[PDB]
Amino acid sequence: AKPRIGYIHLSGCTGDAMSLTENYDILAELLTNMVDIVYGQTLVDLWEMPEMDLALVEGSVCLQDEHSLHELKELREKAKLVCAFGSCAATGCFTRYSRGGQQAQPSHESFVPIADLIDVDLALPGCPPSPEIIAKTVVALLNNDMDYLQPMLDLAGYTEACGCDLQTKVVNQGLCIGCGTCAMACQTRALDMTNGRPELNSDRCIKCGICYVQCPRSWWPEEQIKKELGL
Amino acid sequence: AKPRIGYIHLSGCTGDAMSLTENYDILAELLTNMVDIVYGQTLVDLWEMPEMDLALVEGSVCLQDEHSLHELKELREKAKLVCAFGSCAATGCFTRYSRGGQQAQPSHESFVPIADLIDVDLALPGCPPSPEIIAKTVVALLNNDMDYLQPMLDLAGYTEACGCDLQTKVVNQGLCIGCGTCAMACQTRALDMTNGRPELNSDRCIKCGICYVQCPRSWWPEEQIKKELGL
Amino acid sequence: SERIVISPTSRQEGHAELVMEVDDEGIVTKGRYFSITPVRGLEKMVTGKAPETAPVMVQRICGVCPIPHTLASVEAIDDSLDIEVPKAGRLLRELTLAAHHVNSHAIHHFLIAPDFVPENLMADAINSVSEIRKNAQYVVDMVAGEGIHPSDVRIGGMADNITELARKRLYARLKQLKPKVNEHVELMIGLIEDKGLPEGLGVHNQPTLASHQIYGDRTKFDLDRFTEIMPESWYDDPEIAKRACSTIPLYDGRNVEVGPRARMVEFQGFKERGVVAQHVARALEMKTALSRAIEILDELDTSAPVRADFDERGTGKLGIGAIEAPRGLDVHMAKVENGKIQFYSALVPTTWNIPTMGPATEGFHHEYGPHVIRAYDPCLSCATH
Amino acid sequence: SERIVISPTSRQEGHAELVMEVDDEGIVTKGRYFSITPVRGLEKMVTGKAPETAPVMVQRICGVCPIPHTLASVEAIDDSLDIEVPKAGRLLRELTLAAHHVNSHAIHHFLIAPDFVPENLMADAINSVSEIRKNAQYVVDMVAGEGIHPSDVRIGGMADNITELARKRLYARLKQLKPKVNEHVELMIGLIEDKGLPEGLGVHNQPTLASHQIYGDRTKFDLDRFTEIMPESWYDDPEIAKRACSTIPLYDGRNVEVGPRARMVEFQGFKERGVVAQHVARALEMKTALSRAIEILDELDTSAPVRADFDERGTGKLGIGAIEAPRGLDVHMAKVENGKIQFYSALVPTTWNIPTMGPATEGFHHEYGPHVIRAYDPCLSCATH
Amino acid sequence: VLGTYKEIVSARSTDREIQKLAQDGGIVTGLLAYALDEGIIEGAVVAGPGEEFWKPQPMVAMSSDELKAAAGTKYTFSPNVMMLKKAVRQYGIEKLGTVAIPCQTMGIRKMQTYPFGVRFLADKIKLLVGIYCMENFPYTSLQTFICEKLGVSMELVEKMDIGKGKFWVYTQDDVLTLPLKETHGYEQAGCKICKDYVAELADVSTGSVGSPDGWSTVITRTDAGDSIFKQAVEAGLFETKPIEEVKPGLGLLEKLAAQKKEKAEKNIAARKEMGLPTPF
Amino acid sequence: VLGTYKEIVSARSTDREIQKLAQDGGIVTGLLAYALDEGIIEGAVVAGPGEEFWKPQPMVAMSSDELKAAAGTKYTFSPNVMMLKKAVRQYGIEKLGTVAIPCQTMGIRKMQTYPFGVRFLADKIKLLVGIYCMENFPYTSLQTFICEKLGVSMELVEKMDIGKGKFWVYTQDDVLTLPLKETHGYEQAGCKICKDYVAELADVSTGSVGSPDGWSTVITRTDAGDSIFKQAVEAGLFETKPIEEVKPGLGLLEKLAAQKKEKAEKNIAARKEMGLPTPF
Ligand SMILES: Cc1cc2nc3c(=O)[nH]c(=O)nc-3n(C[C@H](O)[C@H](O)[C@H](O)COP(=O)(O)OP(=O)(O)OC[C@H]3O[C@@H](n4cnc5c(N)ncnc54)[C@H](O)[C@@H]3O)c2cc1C
Ligand SMILES: Cc1cc2nc3c(=O)[nH]c(=O)nc-3n(C[C@H](O)[C@H](O)[C@H](O)COP(=O)(O)OP(=O)(O)OC[C@H]3O[C@@H](n4cnc5c(N)ncnc54)[C@H](O)[C@@H]3O)c2cc1C
Ligand code: NFU
Ligand code: NFU
Ligand code: SF4
Ligand code: SF4
Ligand code: SF4
Ligand code: SF4
Ligand code: SF4
Ligand code: SF4
Ligand code: SF4
Ligand code: SF4
Ligand SMILES: [Cl-]
Ligand SMILES: [Cl-]
Ligand SMILES: [Mg+2]
Ligand SMILES: [Mg+2]
Ligand SMILES: [Mg+2]
Ligand SMILES: [Mg+2]
Ligand SMILES: [Mg+2]
Ligand SMILES: [Mg+2]
Ligand SMILES: [Mg+2]
Ligand SMILES: [Mg+2]
Repeated sequence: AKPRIGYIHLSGCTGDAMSLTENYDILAELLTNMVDIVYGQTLVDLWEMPEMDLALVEGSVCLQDEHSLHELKELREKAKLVCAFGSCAATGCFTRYSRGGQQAQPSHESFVPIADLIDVDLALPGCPPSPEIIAKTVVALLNNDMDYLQPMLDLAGYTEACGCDLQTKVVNQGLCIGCGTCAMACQTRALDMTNGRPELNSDRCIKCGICYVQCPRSWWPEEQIKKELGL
Repeated sequence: AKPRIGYIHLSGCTGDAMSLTENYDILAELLTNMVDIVYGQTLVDLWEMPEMDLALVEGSVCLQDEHSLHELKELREKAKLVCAFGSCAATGCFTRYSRGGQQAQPSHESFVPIADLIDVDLALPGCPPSPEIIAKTVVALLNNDMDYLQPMLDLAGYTEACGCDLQTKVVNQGLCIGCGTCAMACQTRALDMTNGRPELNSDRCIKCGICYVQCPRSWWPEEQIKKELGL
Repeated sequence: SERIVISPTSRQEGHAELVMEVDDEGIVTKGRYFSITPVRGLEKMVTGKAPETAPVMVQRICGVCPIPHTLASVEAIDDSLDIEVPKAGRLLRELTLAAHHVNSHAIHHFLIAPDFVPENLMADAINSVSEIRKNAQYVVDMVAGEGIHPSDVRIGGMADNITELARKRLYARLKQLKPKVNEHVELMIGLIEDKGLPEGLGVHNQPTLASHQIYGDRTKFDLDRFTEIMPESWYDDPEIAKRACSTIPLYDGRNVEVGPRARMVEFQGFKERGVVAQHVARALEMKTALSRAIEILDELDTSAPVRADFDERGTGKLGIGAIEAPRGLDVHMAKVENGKIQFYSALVPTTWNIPTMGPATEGFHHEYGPHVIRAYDPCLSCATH
Repeated sequence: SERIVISPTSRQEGHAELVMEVDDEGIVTKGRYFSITPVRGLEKMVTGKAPETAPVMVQRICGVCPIPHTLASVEAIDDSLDIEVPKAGRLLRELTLAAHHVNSHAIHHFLIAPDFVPENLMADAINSVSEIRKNAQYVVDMVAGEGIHPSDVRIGGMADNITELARKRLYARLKQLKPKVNEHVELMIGLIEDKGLPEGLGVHNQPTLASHQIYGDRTKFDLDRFTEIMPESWYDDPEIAKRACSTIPLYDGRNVEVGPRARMVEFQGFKERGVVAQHVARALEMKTALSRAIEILDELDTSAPVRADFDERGTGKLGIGAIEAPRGLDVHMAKVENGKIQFYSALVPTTWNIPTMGPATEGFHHEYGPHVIRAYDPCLSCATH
Repeated sequence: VLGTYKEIVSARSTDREIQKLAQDGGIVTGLLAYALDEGIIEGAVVAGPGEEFWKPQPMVAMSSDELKAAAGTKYTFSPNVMMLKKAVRQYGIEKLGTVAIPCQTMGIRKMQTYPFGVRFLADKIKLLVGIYCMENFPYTSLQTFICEKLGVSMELVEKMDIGKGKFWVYTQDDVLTLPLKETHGYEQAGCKICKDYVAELADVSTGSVGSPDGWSTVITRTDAGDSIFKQAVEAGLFETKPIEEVKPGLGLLEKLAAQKKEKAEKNIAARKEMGLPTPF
Repeated sequence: VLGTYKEIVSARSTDREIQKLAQDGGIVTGLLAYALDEGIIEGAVVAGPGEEFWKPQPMVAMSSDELKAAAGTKYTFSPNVMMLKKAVRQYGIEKLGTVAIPCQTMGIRKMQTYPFGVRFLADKIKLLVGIYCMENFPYTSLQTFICEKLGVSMELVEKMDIGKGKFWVYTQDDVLTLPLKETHGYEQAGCKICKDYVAELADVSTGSVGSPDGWSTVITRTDAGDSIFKQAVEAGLFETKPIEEVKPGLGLLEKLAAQKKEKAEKNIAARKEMGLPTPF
C-alpha cells in the first residue's frame, strides 16, 4: 500500500512540482513504486477528487476565484494531511504583492496563503523548496519518521514572512551572530552582509521566509543534525 | 486630584514629548491645572520613581542596556496604566533597523517595542503621534471616556508594523478600496498610489504602522465618528 | 449539437478549460480553449516599482519556464535604458536559454508520456528524460544561479562570469549528452508517429510567429503588425468570454501559432503542419538547442566582463524584450522613467496560442481534442501571468 | 574628596550622567559628564543602504532638532554626488533651519524655566514660549512637510516649492512675531541675570567652533584640524570610560564648545564667556534667526525649481554636510558609491560639547554643576545617535 | 437608510458654464466654487485630469477654473484623500474643501476623530462634499466596457454615466450603452462589503438618483453642510425643488440604498463564515 | 564537554611557508591545501583579505596561494557561510571545503539536514574544518582595543592573538597586551548563549588551546574528518603528538569548554525569565 498523494496547483507557478521532479535518479522509482499520485490534473487524468493520505498544495489562493476556493475546501475534506507546498502556499510569497487591475480579470486581486482559509498540517517553504527537502519529506512520511518532520509541522504556522524577519526575530532579539547563513540561502540574492549583519535589498525580496527558516538561531534541530552526522 | 503622569524616555528621540508640547494654547493649563507630571527627568527634578496613574513610555528598549531594562520594569510596577508613547515604544519603528556595531558601545544592538518585555495597556502609534491625538487621549483619560479610548487599548497589541501590512492585512484580504488614506497619513511619504493601490517606497519606511492605523478598512470606529459629527 | 467540457485539461502546466461542440458522430464542429487560471497580475504588480524588481517577479510567472521571462524582462529593460551588454554576458544569457530549451522540451515529453510511451518502456523514458534534464540543469544552476527562478540574469547582463572549472565541466557534460539526446529524440519521434493519430489532425491556416531560431530578435517583432484585444471581443459565447483569463494578442489582425514548429517553419525550412508535426518539431529542436549551448561554452571568455554599468533613471523609452521561450515567442515590453517601471506588458507564448488551439480541434472526434491541446505544450500560468 | 553623582541629569534631552568630585566645602575639583544613552547606531544603520534612506533615518536621531540632521544628511550626500541645488531649494532649506532655531531655543527656555522664571510669571512664560513655537512651526510644517521629522528636505533640494498663499501667510506671521520675540528675549535675559549665578561660573579656555552665523559652511570645517577618539582614550576613570556612549571629536587636538555662544563669538563679535553668556547668546540668536527667515520669505521665488536631477550611483567621493544646529555645529560625512552609503559619520553638537561640560563645573559648589550643564542645552539622543 | 440629514432637495447650478461641464446638477463644482469665492475654503482636493483619458489624478484646486476642469464623473479610482495633507503643507491652505465618495469620506472622518499620525490637518477641513457611489472600477474594466464591448476607445468618450439600469457612453455623435448587470464582476472586490450609498458622513451629499437629468438630489447633514449650501442657494447659485415634488424622487434613492446595505450584509456574513478579517 | 570525537592530538604543519603564515599549527591552511592538491576538494571558502586592515571578507579559494593568503586569525566577523552557494554555482565546484567557527558550523549543518531553500549544495560539502571560538567582536571593538587602549592603529598590527588571559597584538617590533576580561562587554551580545566551544559538529576541529605555541589541538570527529586528516599526516604534511603528552593539555581545553557551557546556560535561563525567544 503506497501513500496516496494529490498534487493540487492553485495560484502557483508549478515550480514546486518541477523541483520534486528534479530528483532525477529516483523519480521513476518514486512515481512507480514508492508513492501513488492519485490526483492533480497536471499529472493525472482524473476529474473526481479521491481520498488522499497527503495533499501537496502549491500556490496561494485567490479570494476572487470561486473554483480555487471550492477546490481548496474539497481537498481539505479528502486529504488526511495537507502540506503547503512552496512559499506561495505557505506564506503567500511574491503574490503578497498582487493588487489586481490586470486583464483579463481586473477584479482578481487578493491572494492569501492556504492556512488563511484551511487547517494546514505541515509546510515546505522555499521558492521552490529544494529537490532534496522534498525527497527527504516524502521518505520521512513513508517511513513514519516524525522526529525528522517536526520542523515541517511547526512551519505550518509561519504564514507571513519577509526579509525583515531577520531583524524583528533575530537581530532585535539579541540572537544574531553574523554567520551569513541567511544570505547563503536566499534564492533571489536579496541579502548581503554589512559589517557582519544581514543587509536586505527589498527590491528583490519575495517574502518567502527562507532566510529565517535557515537561520541557525530561529530553531535548532540538534538531535536530528547529530543523528545524520553520526555524532 | 489631578492624574499623576510619568514621562519616561527610553531609546526614543523625545519627538513624542515635543509633539505633546505643541498643544500650544492649552499647554500651560494642561501642565499646571489639568494633570500632574510627577516623574521623568526630562521634565521633573526627581530621582526616586513615585506611583503613577499613567506612564507615557517613549522609545524602544535596548536589550543590552541594564538601566533601561530596570527602569522599564520599575515603571510597570509603579504605574496603573502603561502607554506605549509613539511608534518606537509601540512597534519598534525605525529602531527595528538597528544592528549594533557603532561607537562608543559596539555591543548596543538589539531594540524591541516595550510590550516585548512588559504588559502594555494602551498605545499611541505615530512618529510622532499628532499633538491632537495626544491631547484627545489625555482628556479622554481625564473624563473616563473609555468609548473613545478603546482603539488605543486595542492598538497595544500591534507591535510589529510595516508598510507591507497594507498588502498582507488589506489588499490580500479583499478589503482595499483605493481611497488613498494610507498615503495621506504616512509621515515619511513612503507611500504613493499606483492605479488606485498603495505603492510602498521601502527606502523611506520607518515601520511605524500609521498607514494601517488610519486605513478605514483596518478598524472602523463608527459610533465615535458619528458622535463627533453629531450624526 | 452537444457540449463536451474538459475542465481543467490535463498534463499541461496550469488550468484551462476546453469546450467542444460536437455533432451526432462526436466530431468537433466548434472548439474553444481558454484560461481559467486566476490573474496573479504580474504586469500591474511590477508597474510602479524599481526596474530590478521586475525580473525577480516576472520570472515567477512560471516555474516550468522562468528562464525566458527573466531574459525577456532584462532585455526589455536594457532596451528601455539603451544598455549595450558585454559579449560574455550576451553569450551566458544565450547559453542559459539554450540549456533551458533542452530541459523544458524534456519536461513536455514527461507530461505526454502516458499518451505515447508504451507501458513497458515507461521507466526507461522517465529515466531518459531525467538524465537529460540533470545535465541541462547543470548549466542553468552554474551560469544563472538557480535552476528554477535563476537569480543571476540581470539588467545589463549577468551577475558574474563562470570559472574555467565550470566552463570545461559543462562543456564535457553537454557534448557527451549529444548521443543520448539524439537517441531520445529518435525514440520519441517514432512513438509519436506510432500512435497513429488521424491524418490532418490539428492542421490550421494560422500564421507561424517566430523572431529567431533559438534566442530571440526584437527587430523581428513588428509593432505595426501587433495588436491586443480582450476575450470579450474574441470569444462568441459571452459566458466563456467573461470567464477567460488571458488576453488575445494578434499579428496582422489574426491569431497565430508560436513555438518549436513555428521556429522550425520560419528558420529551418520545416514543412509539416498539425499535431504530429508540432511534437516532431519540438523533439528535433532539442538537437538545435544542445548544439548551440555546446558551441557557446567553447567560445566563452571566462575572464571577460559580463555586465554593463547603467543609469537606471530612464528616459521614457519603450523597451522590447523578444525571447524565443521553449513554447514560443515571449515578448515583454517595459518603459522605465523616473527610475520606475511606468508601463509593463507581457505577451507570452501560450497567450498567443490559446485562440488558435480551440479551433484546431475542429473536424475530428472530440477524443482527439485533448491531444490537439497538448501538442502546443501549453502553459497556463504563463498565458495568464 | 567625595563623589556627587547625578544620573540622569534633568531638564535636558536624553540621558547623561554627571560625576563631580568635591572637596570639604563642596567645591568641584574634578567634573566628568558622559552619555549613558544607548547607541541606537544610526551611522551603522544607514551604512549599506540607499542614499534616500539616510535623511529619513538620521533625522530620527532627535525629535527636538530633527531639522538640522535632515539638512546635514542631504548636504553631505549632495556633496558626495556633486549636486548643485537650485536657488529656491537652497533658500527653503535655509528658511526651514532659521525657523527651527526659533522653535528650539524656545524649547530650551521651557526646559530651564524652573531655574530662572519666578513662579508668578511661569504661566506667562509657558504661554510666550508656546506662541513663539506655534508661529515658527508654521514654517517648518508648510515648507518641509512635518514640524517634527520633516519629510520634504531631499537629496538635490526640497520635494516642492510653496504657494504664494503659503509664502505671504508665513511672511506676515513671522514679521508680526518680531516684537513678541524681542520682548521674550529681553525678559529671559533679565531673568537669567537676576538669578545671580556666581561670577565666572563655567568659564573655560576651550575653542569656540562654528562654521557660519546661521546656516552652515562646509568650507569652514577643516579635516586637517579634525580628529575623533573614543572615551577609552579620553576619560581617566576606566569605569566611566567604559560606560560612556558618545565619541570624542576634537579640533586642533583639543575639545571645544559649539552652539549659539560659539556662533556669536565667531560671527557676531560676542565677548562674554561662561554659563550666563551661553544663555544670553542663545536668547539673542532668536533675533538673528527670525530676522533671517523673514528676509528669505521676502526673497523666495515660488515659481522656481527647488530640486536638481541627479545620478545616485556616486563615485566614492567623501561628502561633508556642515550645519549650524541650534545646539552647535552638526557635521555629517557620507560617501556614496555603487548607489549605496559606503561610509557615514555624524559629529553632532552635544557630542562636541560633552568633553567640555564636565570640566566646566570645576571651581564652584556642586550645586551649580547642573546649571553649568543646562547652559549647553545638551541633547543626549543627538550626542549618541 | 439614508443616514442622518437636515434636508433633502432637488437642485441644479444656475451657472451656465458649470451646467455645460457638470455630470449632473453641478452641485460639487458650484458649491466648492462658491465656498472658494467666499473664502470659506482656500482650495479643494478634486479628481482632475490625469495622464490617460478618463484616468483622473487627485489635485489641489485653488481657482474656479481648476474646479471646473475637474467637473464630470470618472468611474475609476481617484484616491482623493492622498492629497489632503499636501494641501495644508506646501499649498499653505488652512481652510480646505474636498469631494469624496463614501469610502473616502470614511477615511477622512476616521482621521479627524483619530489622527494618530496626522498632524494639523483634521480641523482644517471645512467642507466635505460627498457623492453617491454603488461601485468603482479598475481602469482596465472601463477599457473592457468601452474599447472591447462597445467598440470605440477611451479617447472617443466625451462623457460617461450610470443610471436607469445601464452604463452609458457619449461620443461626438452617438450614445452607446451596456446593461449595468453586465458590469458585475468587473468592479473592485472591496466594494462588496460597502454599506454606505449616499455618503452618510459627508457635510452635504449629492448624486443623480432621485432627480431628473441635469438635476441632483442634495442631502444636507452637518451644520456646516446645511449652512454653506443654504448660503449658496440664497445667493442664487442654485435652483432647488422639494424632493417630494420631483420624479423619480426619494423612493428610488431609498430603494437603492437599502439594496446596497442588504447586499453588503450578506457579503460581510460570507467573509465571517470564511474566517476573513472584517472591520464591519 | 568536547562533543563526539575519534581522536585528539597536538599537531603542526611541516610546511615552512605555512608555518610562517599560520595563527597556530597551520592545521586549517595545511589541511585545505592537502585536500585541494589531492582533489578531495576543488575549492574552499575562507576568510580572505578585505577592504580594511584586519576586516576580512569571505572568498572562494581555488589555489594554495589563495588559501595561504587567508591564513591567520581575524577576531571579527567573516560570515563565511554566505559564499557557500556562490561556490557551487558560478565557481563550478562540486567538492567543497570550508573553515567555520562553531555558530557557522551550525548554520551549515542545519542547511544540510534541512535544505528547505537550498538546492544542490548540501552533498557538495566534503570537508568542514571547525575552529574553536569563545567570542567574536564588532570591528569597532577591535579598534577600541588597538587604536584607543593600546595606542597604535589597525595598520601597525602584524598579528593578533588571544590566550593565557590576554588579548595580544604584535607590531613590527613590539608586543602589546590587554587583560582579556577588559574585552568583556565589547563582544557581540549573541555570543552570550553560545554553548559550543570546540566546534562540536565539524568534520575536524582545531584551535590553540591545550597546545604549546605554534602547535594546535586537533579533534577528528566524522569519518571524513578523521580519514582526511590521517591521510595528510601519513603523507608527512603534519607532525603530531598524543595530546596526553603535551602541555597544557586536554585539562585546559575541557575547563574552558565547561566554562563556556555553564555561562551559556545561565544566559539562556535569563532570556527565558525575560520571555525572550530562545532556540536553545
Ligand atoms: C466611482 C463613482 C461612482 C458613482 N456611482 C453613482 C451612484 O451610485 N449614484 C449616484 O447618484 N451618483 C453616482 N456617482 C456620482 C455622480 O456621478 C456624480 O459625480 C455626482 O452626482 C456629482 O455630480 P455634480 O454634477 O454635482 O458634480 P460636478 O460639478 O460634475 O463635479 C464632479 C466632481 O466629482 C469629482 N470626481 C469625479 N470622478 C471622481 C472619482 N473617481 N473619485 C473622486 N471624485 C471624483 C470631480 O473631481 C468633481 O469635483 C458616482 C461617482 C463616482 C465617482
Ligand atoms: C572569532 C574567532 C575566535 C576564536 N577564539 C579562539 C578560541 O576560543 N580558542 C582557540 O583555541 N582558538 C581560537 N580561535 C581559533 C584560532 O585563532 C585559529 O584560527 C585556529 O587555531 C586555526 O589556526 P591555524 O594555524 O590552524 O589556521 P591558519 O592556517 O592560520 O588558517 C586560519 C583560517 O581561519 C580562517 N579565519 C580567520 N579569521 C576568521 C574569522 N573571523 N571567521 C572565519 N574564519 C576565519 C582563515 O580564513 C584561515 O583559513 C578563534 C578564531 C576566531 C576566528
Ligand atoms: N516556454 C514557456 Fe512559458 Ni511556462 C509559456 N507559454 C514562457 O514564456
Ligand atoms: N540642536 C541640536 Fe541636536 Ni537634539 C544636538 N546636540 C543636533 O544636531
Ligand atoms: S513558491 Fe516559488 S516556485 Fe512555488 S509556486 Fe510560488 S513562485 Fe512558484
Ligand atoms: S543566519 Fe541568522 S544568526 Fe546568521 S547572520 Fe543571518 S540572521 Fe544572523
Ligand atoms: S530576504 Fe530572500 S530568503 Fe528572505 S524572505 Fe526575502 S527573498 Fe526570501
Ligand atoms: S516614534 Fe518617532 S518621534 Fe517617537 S521616539 Fe520614535 S523616532 Fe522619535
Ligand atoms: S487606506 Fe486602506 S483601503 Fe484605502 S487605499 Fe490604503 S490600504 Fe486601501
Ligand atoms: S508606509 Fe509610512 S506610515 Fe506605513 S509603516 Fe511605513 S513609514 Fe509608517
Ligand atoms: S461602493 Fe463603497 S467601497 Fe466601493 S468605491 Fe463606492 S464608496 Fe468606495
Ligand atoms: S562564541 Fe559562538 S556565537 Fe559567538 S562567534 Fe563564537 S561560535 Fe559564534
Ligand atoms: Cl537587475
Ligand atoms: Cl531624498
Ligand atoms: Mg474579462
Ligand atoms: Mg566604549
Ligand atoms: Mg564557435
Ligand atoms: Mg500580458
Ligand atoms: Mg533680501
Ligand atoms: Mg558619530
Ligand atoms: Mg462634458
Ligand atoms: Mg603573519
